[PDB]
Amino acid sequence: TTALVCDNGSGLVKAGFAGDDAPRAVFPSIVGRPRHQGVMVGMGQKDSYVGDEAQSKRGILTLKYPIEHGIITNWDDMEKIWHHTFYNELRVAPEEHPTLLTEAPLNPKANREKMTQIMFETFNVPAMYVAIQAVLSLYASGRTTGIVLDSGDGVTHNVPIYEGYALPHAIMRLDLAGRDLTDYLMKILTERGYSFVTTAEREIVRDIKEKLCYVALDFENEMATAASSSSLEKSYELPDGQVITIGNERFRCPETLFQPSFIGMESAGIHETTYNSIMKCDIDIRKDLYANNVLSGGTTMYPGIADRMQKEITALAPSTMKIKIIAPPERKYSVWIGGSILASLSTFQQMWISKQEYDEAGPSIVHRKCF
Amino acid sequence: TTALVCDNGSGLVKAGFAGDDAPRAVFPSIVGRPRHQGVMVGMGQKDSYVGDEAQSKRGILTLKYPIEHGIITNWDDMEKIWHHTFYNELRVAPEEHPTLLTEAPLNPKANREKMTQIMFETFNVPAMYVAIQAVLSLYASGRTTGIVLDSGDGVTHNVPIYEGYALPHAIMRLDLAGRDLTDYLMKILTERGYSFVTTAEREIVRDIKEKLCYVALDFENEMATAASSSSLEKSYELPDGQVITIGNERFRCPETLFQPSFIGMESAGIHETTYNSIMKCDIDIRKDLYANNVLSGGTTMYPGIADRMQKEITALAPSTMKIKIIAPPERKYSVWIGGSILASLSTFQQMWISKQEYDEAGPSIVHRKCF
Amino acid sequence: EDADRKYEEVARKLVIIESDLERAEERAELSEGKCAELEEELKTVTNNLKSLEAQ
Amino acid sequence: EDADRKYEEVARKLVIIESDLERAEERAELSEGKCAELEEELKTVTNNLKSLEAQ
Ligand SMILES: Nc1ncnc2c1ncn2[C@@H]1O[C@H](COP(=O)(O)OP(=O)(O)O)[C@@H](O)[C@H]1O
Ligand SMILES: Nc1ncnc2c1ncn2[C@@H]1O[C@H](COP(=O)(O)OP(=O)(O)O)[C@@H](O)[C@H]1O
Repeated sequence: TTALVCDNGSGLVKAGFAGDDAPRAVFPSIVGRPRHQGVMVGMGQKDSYVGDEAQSKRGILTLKYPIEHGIITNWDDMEKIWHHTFYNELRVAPEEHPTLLTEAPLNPKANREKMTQIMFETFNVPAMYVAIQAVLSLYASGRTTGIVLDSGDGVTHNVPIYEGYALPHAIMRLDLAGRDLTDYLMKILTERGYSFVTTAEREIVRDIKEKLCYVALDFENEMATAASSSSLEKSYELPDGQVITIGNERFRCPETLFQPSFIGMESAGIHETTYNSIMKCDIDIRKDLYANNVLSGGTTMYPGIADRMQKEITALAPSTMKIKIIAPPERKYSVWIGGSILASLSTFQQMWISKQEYDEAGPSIVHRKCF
Repeated sequence: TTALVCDNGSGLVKAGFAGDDAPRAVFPSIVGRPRHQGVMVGMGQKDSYVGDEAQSKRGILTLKYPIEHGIITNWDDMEKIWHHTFYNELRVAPEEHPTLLTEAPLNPKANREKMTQIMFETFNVPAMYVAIQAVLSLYASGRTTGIVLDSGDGVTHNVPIYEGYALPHAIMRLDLAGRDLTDYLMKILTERGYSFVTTAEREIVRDIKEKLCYVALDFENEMATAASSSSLEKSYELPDGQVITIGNERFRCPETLFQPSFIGMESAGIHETTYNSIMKCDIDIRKDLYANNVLSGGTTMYPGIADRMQKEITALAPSTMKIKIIAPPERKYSVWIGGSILASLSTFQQMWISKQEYDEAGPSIVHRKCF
Repeated sequence: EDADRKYEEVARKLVIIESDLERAEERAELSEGKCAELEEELKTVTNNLKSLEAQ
Repeated sequence: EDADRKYEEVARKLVIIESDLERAEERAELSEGKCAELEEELKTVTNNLKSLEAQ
């Protein structure tokens, strides 16, 4: 028997089998519904497209995300997403496969409980288990000690771990992520006359961000050089034309991660919440944590983010300490890699939540020692 | 003449005149600054709101406390708070008024030294004195022996006193207090779906705590009760509607006082620290100390805390001793009341630190026998 | 809220006072038993003393 | 109004339990006083008997 590893996240579902090097099914977690009339009789069109199919018909659908900030807010849409993942992208019968799911730290309890209730009643899996994303990042990184910064698409968090013991009082969670960066980039593109208002134009803006944005090493000097020269201007070709020219908002967008006041948040940047989690930990492990600062998730994929975060954390920490930032090239999939590793471990086979345990104890079995 | 009794603490400045029955001015010790830009010209916006004014503009300010755990970290902010207390809340000129200040046991020495230096150079008071927050509680309680547990908002401490002699080697200090209980409640409210992140929603959470939290007599039985029934759930009304309902969380928050492992601290509970401070003292005074447990400060104000503490410390002490817990209804102001009594005493008029004495000896005169 | 706070406070008091009563009764019965042991020990020692008191 | 009812009933129960505990405490005082006197008397009579048997 094999276990499935479904890493949902907020905006990119990626699933596969336990024991592979990568997910075999990566698609956006969107559910589209047609918003126009529909004239051709006999077209036999459907009522809701999910996944990558909804990306080809953006000009006709209104796109919803069923997961806002880690939290699932539309259970019907999420059930559709899971059905698509099981039957159309993977082509497996979920009644004969254990399933490992992930979630972010410090979410509501009903999210997790309703998740397992769905997975047992509707999809009828034999076993299941929910894992923290940062722990799986640390498995895939090849470490057992380090502070992991997992910037996804809805939520960012730090989780310090030492020798396999997680320090729950030092976990930080921040609701600034790729979706907020996309909204900020849409808002500041209007300074040059481009306007993207539709949910289908949000995707165009996301592709722009992924392809052109980067983190500046020195924000003020980059602003000065963009004001003076014109060597930063880069062009992008929309699905039609009118190539858009992007100047300093190439790096003003991801700078929101280090200055969350740009989008009117009160909190501090990711470098500063990382340092604060460190100083929140004990004193005997701070050196190892400084030396094992692990990045993962898609929002950590900008060019220059590792160097920027090292500069900031080095300016913060004492001078006698060597700061190191681990940023693999397969960061975007680290949670899935770690999930596959963990589910393939033979020690883990006693940690699943079997269906009989659930039937006898209710969905409360999930927060129990069966974590 | 008249003397001023200013009880700073951390989280509530409360001042007044010596010889009064209660503080005249009680307001939070916060200093807010506007974090948005301001469009209406002619508003004549000021740049920093101190005190109770800052609580009305929470929505647009960022609030900072200038006192973290007893110690002062922002001397400019503390100077603003003192100026506000003297001129706007009390409306008196500090040139003709001796001032009695208080601090907690076992603080840095420069804290008290610089407090003195400010009170003489900046405000030009004629005299001053710094008292310990637990001795004043014992004054106001009408005792002359007893062990006092003064749990404020930044620091908790025990000070055993017998016949007016304090035993410094048995003084305990614990940095767990109301601010950490507020942070723990902010954290555990998340598991129900409510998120308070701003420094201005910290105040909403503090009001929730004050109004709804209580100490369970038996933690495990109350946990089972909350699991089974739903008679514990009370609802709170946020500043904009959206009533929230909290159940289990009502007694999990102040239980952190008796199990500091909830917030990752290694220390022992309040009851165990009190008992250890007892057993630290001589053997001849332990009976009176058992009979005179005096609680003071705002964090000792939860419903059921006296009963719980008596039960725990009774399980600890030998079975032949009479344990009593002195919990007046005006606990929160005991330090100020005792300070007023002490400053109005006649034998005390020789204990002030005069201004000429200071000009003679420097700020070192404070720790000196002119204490 | 008035009535609710009043009754919850008095219910707290009820639980704590009945708690007091239980172990009060328990330790009372224990003191009674120990007093019975003192009684029987006293009778026996006085019997030994009177029997020895003949000479 | 139901809270008024149950507050009255718990005030009555409160007074009754107070009376029970008060008399139990008086009983504990009398039993411990008898215990003290009886232990002292045992010690004294065992002193007398050990002296007499030492003879
Ligand atoms: N090369 C890249 N540069 C910048 N941002 C990226 C890049 N690739 C992906 N992203 C951002 O990462 C987000 C997806 O992150 P992901 O790892 O899928 O998190 P989740 O799985 O929780 O949705 C997208 O919103 C996208 O904007
Ligand atoms: N009724 C109450 N129940 C629980 N906590 C309270 C209550 N009233 C005040 N507090 C807490 O007490 C703290 C204030 O304590 P205080 O005596 O003012 O210390 P300080 O003067 O050092 O600030 C606040 O953080 C508040 O959360």
